[PDB]
Amino acid sequence: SDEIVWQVINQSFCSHRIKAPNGQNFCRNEYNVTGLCTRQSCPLANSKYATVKCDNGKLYLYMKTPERAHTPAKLWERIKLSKNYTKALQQIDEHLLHWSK
Amino acid sequence: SRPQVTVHSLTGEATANALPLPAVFSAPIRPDIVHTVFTSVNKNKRQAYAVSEKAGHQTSAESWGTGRAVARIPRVGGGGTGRSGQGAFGNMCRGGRMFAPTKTWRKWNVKVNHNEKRYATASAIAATAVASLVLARGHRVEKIPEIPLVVSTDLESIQKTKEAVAALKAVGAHSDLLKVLKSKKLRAGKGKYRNRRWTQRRGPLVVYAEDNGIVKALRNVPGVETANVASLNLLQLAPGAHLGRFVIWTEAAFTKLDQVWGSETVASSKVGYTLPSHIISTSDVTRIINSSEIQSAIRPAGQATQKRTHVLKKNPLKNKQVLLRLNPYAKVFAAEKLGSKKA
Amino acid sequence: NFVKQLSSNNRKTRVNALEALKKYLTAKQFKENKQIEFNKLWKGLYYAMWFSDRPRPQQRLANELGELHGLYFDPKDNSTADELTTNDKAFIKFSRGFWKVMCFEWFNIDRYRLDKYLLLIRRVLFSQLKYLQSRNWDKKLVDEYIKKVLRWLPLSGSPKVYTGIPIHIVDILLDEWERLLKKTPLDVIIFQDIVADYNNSKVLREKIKEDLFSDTR
Amino acid sequence: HPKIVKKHTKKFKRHHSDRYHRVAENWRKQKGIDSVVRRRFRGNISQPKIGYGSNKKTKFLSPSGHKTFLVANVKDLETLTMHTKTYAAEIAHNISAKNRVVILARAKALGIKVTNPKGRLAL
Amino acid sequence: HRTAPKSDNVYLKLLVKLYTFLARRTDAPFNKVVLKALFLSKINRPPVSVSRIARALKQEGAANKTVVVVGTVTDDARIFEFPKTTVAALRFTAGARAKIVKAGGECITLDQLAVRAPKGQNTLILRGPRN
Amino acid sequence: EKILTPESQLKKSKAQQKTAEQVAAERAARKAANKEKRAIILERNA
RNA sequence: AAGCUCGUAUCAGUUUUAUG
RNA sequence: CACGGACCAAGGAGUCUAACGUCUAUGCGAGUGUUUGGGUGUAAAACCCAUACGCGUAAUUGAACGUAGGUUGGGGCCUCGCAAGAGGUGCACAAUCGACCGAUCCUGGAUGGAUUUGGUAAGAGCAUAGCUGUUGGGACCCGAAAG
Repeated sequence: SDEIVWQVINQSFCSHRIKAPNGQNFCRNEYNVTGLCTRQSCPLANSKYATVKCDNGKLYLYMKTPERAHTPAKLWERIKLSKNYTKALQQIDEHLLHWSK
Repeated sequence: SRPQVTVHSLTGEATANALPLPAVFSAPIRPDIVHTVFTSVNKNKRQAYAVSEKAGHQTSAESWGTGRAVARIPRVGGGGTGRSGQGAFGNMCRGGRMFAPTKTWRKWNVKVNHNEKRYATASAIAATAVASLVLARGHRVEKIPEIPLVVSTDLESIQKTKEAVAALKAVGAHSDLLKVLKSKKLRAGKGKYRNRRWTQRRGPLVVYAEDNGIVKALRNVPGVETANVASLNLLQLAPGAHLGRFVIWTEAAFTKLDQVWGSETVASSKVGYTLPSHIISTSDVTRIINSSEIQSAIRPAGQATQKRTHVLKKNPLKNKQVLLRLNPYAKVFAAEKLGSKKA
Repeated sequence: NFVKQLSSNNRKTRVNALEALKKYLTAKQFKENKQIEFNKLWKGLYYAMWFSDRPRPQQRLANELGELHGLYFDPKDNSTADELTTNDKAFIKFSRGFWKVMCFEWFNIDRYRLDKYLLLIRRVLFSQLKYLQSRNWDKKLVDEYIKKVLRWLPLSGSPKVYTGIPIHIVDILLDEWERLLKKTPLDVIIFQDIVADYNNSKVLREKIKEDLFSDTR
Repeated sequence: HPKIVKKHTKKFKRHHSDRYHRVAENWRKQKGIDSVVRRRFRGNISQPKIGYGSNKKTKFLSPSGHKTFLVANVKDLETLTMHTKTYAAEIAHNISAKNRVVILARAKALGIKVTNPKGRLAL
Repeated sequence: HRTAPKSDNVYLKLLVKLYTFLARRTDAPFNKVVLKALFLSKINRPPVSVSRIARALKQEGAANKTVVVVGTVTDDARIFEFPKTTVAALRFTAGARAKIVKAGGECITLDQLAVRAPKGQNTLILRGPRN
Repeated sequence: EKILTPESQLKKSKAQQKTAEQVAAERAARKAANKEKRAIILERNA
C-alpha cells in the first residue's frame, strides 16, 4: 500500500532521489509538483496526486486516482488548463475540489 | 475469492481471459528480510582467493642482533647481488611477507534458513505487484497495460528472437528494452580487465511454466531474463537487494503460481511450508488513525505547531505597560504615588 | 459466474454486468435460493464499486446500486395484509448479504476509497426503510427487518463487527429518514438496548448518546 | 535572509603543518598527553569544537544567498524550478563545454542562478 | 527508558507509530503499556502458550474480556478444551491458530484489537514467564 | 449533478464546528474569570 | 548495558532535639 | 634525564580460522537445522527433500484434587464519581503457606512420617545475520643466549 511503498522508497533506495550537499532529498520525477522526495509529494508514495506538466505550449493539469493504479498505461489523465491565468486558477480549484489543501 | 487480472495477447490487446489473483502477491513485504537474504546468498557464488604461502619465505636472512647501529629486522646475507642487507620476513619490508595473508579456508558461503529464503522470495514476488514500487526500482513500466503483466501461453512457443522482441515491444515492454542497451557503460575501476569489462541495467523478467524455445529466443536480447515458476530466483526477482522488478508472467504460469506457492485452498504444494501470516491487518496506518471509531475516542489536537509564548522577558520597574499587567494595583499606586504619604 | 463480469477490469464489461443484473435480479424465481449466492453477488458488486474512483461517476454507480434494492420486487403487488411469502424474504437475503459483505471487507478499504463506500452505504440505507412494503409503514416487515439487521450491524456485543459502521449509521440515520418525508416505526430506536447492554464499546455508547439522543427528534 | 555569521572563517590547520613538509594541512587531533595543543594552552592554534557550529537557517548558503546544487544534465537542472530562490545550479567540472551552453540556456530560461557560469566557454 | 524499537520489521514500526499516537491522544494507560512492551527485545518477549491463556481465562467475567499478548502465541497439546475466546497477538503459530479457530474463537492483529478497543475496555494483557 | 462533499470531510467539519461551539464559550468564560481574578488581585494588593 | 516494581517516603560527606 | 627524529615519494601494522558465551535482529516454534547427499538446473549459479542425525521437549521411581495453587501486594481492565478516592477482577514478578513423590534421620522390607527437600509445577526452545569477550593456532607488528 501507500505506507509500505512510502517507507520502501524512503528507506530502501528510491531510484529517482537526489541528495544535495545541504542534506535535502530531491526528486527529479517529471510527475511531481515539488522536486523534494518527501511524503505527500512523491507521486509513487501517494495514490491520489495532482501536477502540472506541458509538452507543447499548452499547459495541462495532470492527476491520478486509484481507478488507474492497476493500469499504468492509463495512470494519469490531463485537461487543458485554459491558459488565461484568472480562468486557469479557478479551473484548477474546481478540478481539485475537496482535495487536500 | 480474489480479484482478476486480464490476459493480454501478443499484440497488446487485452484478451477476455482473466485469472484470479494467485494470493501470493498478498504476502507481507519485508525489505529487511529480503535485503539480508540477498546479502547472504550473493556470497555463495564467490570463488576463493589466497596469497601464496611460500611467498616471502624464499629468502635467507637473519637478525644482526646489535652493535652495527642498524635496525634489528633480519637482513639477507651474502653480497654482490645487492639484495643482501635488505629487510626480509617483515610485513613492513619491501617484497616481504604481508601481514595477515589471506588464507583459502576463509568463509565464502553464508548459511541461510530455508524458511527465511522462502520468505524473501515471497516478499520479492509480492513487491512486483505494486506499480509504484516497481517504478521506484528504475524500470520503465509507465506504459504497461496492466500490473502484474499476464500474457498468453503462446509467448512460450516463440522460437525466433525477432518475434519475441516484437511481442515484448507491443505488450508495453519496449521502454524497458530501450532502457537496456542504452545504459551499457564500460566498467569503472580495475574491473575493466577482470572479465567484468561491461555492465548494464537489468531488463524485464519473463516467467514461464513450460519451456518451448522462449528461453533461447530471449537469451540474446540484452537485459531480458527467463526463469521458471518453480525456481523464481530471488537474485533475479530483486537484483541488488532492491524489490520491485518488472516481471512478465504467462497466464499458465499465473495459474501455476497458486500451486507452486500455495493459496487458501491448496496449502503449499511444499512439504511443511505455509505463507507467513501478517501481523498488521491494514497495511496503511492512516486509515486506522483516521477511522471513525478511533477518532470518536480521541481528544482534540492543536494547530500542529506550538505558539511561542514569552519570547522576550519584559523587565518590570520599567516599560509601565507590562508592569500594569503583573499588578493592576499599580494604577492606584500611581494615582497618588502611594509613596509620599504624610503621617 | 455473474460475479466474474462485475469484478472485471474493463469498464464496458463491468457496466454490461450491471445492465444484465438489472434483469437477473428481477428474475426473482431464479434468485429465490440460498443466501450464499446473494453474498457472492454483493461481493462482486463490492469489487465493481471498488473499480471506480472518480467523484461524479462513483455517485452515478452508487445511486443505481442503491436503487437495485427498489428494483428487487417492485411494490406493484400492493400486498394487502400479506406476509413475506416469496416476496420480502428474498429481499431480506439481499440485505443480509450486503451487510455481510460490507462488514467482512471493511478494513480492506483504502483511505481514499472510504468515502465511496460511505456514500454507497448511505444510498443503500436510503433505499432501505423506503422499500419494505410500498413505504416504510409495515408491522411484520419492520419486525423482520429489525431482527435481521439488529443482529448484524448494531449488535455492539460482538467485536467482530467494527464500530465504525455503527458510527456512520448513527450519523446518517436521522439525515436519511427525513429524506422520506411525520410518523414512522422509528421501535427502531436498538440504541437503547445498546446503551443498556453493558460491556459494549464505550466509544459507540458515547457517540449514540451525543449525536443521536441529543437531537430534538 | 538571516545574516550569514561565519563563526570561524580561517581554515583550520594541523599543528606543525608548516614546520615539516611530511605533515598534511588536514586537521588531525594530537594524541600525546604532553602535547600543548591538546591542552589548548594560550597562543596555540584554535582547536575545532562544537562551539563553531553554524546556524541551520544559514547553513550551506553561499554569500549570494543560494544553496549549491550539483547539476549533471538538463534533467537535473529542471528539478530546481520550484527552488530557484533557495537553490542555485552548479555545473560539474567534468561537463564538456558542448553541454555547458545547453545547460546555461535552460538555466536562463528557468531563471536558475548559476554559481560558475561561462566555465570552459569563450565569447 | 527504551523509546524506539530495535527491530527492523517495518510492520512493527507501523504498530509503534500507531500506538504512540493512540497513547498520546487517548491518555489511557492501556495503550502506554502496549507501546512500551512493543520495544521489548525477543528475549524480553517470551511466547505465551495457549495453555496459559486458557488457564488465565478462568478469571471472573473473562469470557467477554478479550485476552491480549504482546509476544507470540504457541500451541500446547497439554490441553484440549481451550475456551472460546478472542486472542490478539503479533504472530500466531499454526497450531495455536488452528486450536483457537477450531474452538470457535478468533485471532486478530494488534491494530484490529486497538480499533475494537481504542480505550482498552475489557482487555487483558498477558506476559510470558521469564524464570 | 452537484458534487457531494466527502462523508469523511463532512464528519470532520461537524466535529470541528462542535468543538468550536464550546471553545468560543470557554473563551468568554476565561475572559470573565480573568476579570474577576484581576479585581481580586487588585483588592488583595491594596 | 539490559529486566521488575516504585515515584513514591528512598536517601543526605547538612544541622538540631531524645535515649549517655 | 633518556629513546628516535637530516629531508621527501611509495610500503607498514587487534587481520583470518576452531570451540565456548552475553547482547541485538530475523525465521519457525515444541518443534527446529534444504545444501554429508539425492533430484533439478539458463550450470561452482538458482530451486526442492526420502531416511537418519545434534538440540530441547520432563525426572526428587513421577508430579490433575484446585489458575495442572489458597491468601497478600502487583502493569492493567471494569462499576461507582466532575475530581479525590471506594469496590470488583488480576499477567509476569515478590512474601507466606499449599499438593504427589525421595533423601536426611527416626521408626522396623515395610509402616507411620522428623523437619527441609528438588522436581511437576504453568514447555521455550531450534536455525541464520551483526558488534562484542576467553582460549589455541604466527595471533596487533618488529627483535634476543640455543638445540
